[PDB]
Amino acid sequence: HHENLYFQGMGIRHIALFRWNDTVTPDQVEQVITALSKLPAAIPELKNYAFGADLGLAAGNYDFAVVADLDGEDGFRAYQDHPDHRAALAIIAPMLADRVAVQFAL
Amino acid sequence: HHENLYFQGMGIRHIALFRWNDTVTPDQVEQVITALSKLPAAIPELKNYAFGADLGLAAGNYDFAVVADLDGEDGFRAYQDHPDHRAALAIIAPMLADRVAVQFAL
Ligand SMILES: O=[N+]([O-])c1ccccc1
Ligand SMILES: O=[N+]([O-])c1ccccc1
Ligand SMILES: [Cl-]
Ligand SMILES: [Cl-]
Repeated sequence: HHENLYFQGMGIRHIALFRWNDTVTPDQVEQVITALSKLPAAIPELKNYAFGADLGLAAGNYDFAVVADLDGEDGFRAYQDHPDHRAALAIIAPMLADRVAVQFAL
Repeated sequence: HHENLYFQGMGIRHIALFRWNDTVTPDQVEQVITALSKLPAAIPELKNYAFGADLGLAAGNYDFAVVADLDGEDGFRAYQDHPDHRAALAIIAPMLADRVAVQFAL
């Protein structure tokens, strides 16, 4: 919920889409929401993020999206390596049937 | 490249990630960029969009992302039905090895 961004170098939009496995319960999705909200890896290079559960509007969709806007490849690497981020990946990993990602220049 | 948004109802972030088939050439990706830029289905409910090719930063990523922020399910449906949108889907469809999508509440 922000609010104009300013990148010093190349702005990178990271996206990951998740498809849950059979293991996953609504409370676990709530856990993922809590984790993404409190472990955001909010380094200065992370300018904006958004995430949420699929709204059920299209047959065949995946279940969940996370988007993170990062200032530069150095920003992106620092984000990947940040402890918050490794803790969040850890929470999600056992829940995944699939994950597809792209990073593009914003 | 905008710039604070205002939704009258529920803001919906649509995301689609594409994985090209063997058919696809760099010039065709350029065609997709041109199409998404000139056929955006820019109804009043479409508040913001972004799209681009994957930057090659992570082994196993998909090839291309499009993101569209829509005001309400009525916005989302009007967008799906807009001629620009049907023309863009038409261009992309033959190029796809896979497509994964989510819509979430922004
Ligand atoms: O890319 N990811 O899979 C991801 C990104 C941010 C937080 C947790 C997971
Ligand atoms: O969701 N999509 O596949 C899509 C969205 C917008 C423009 C073209 C294709
Ligand atoms: Cl943080
Ligand atoms: Cl338009």
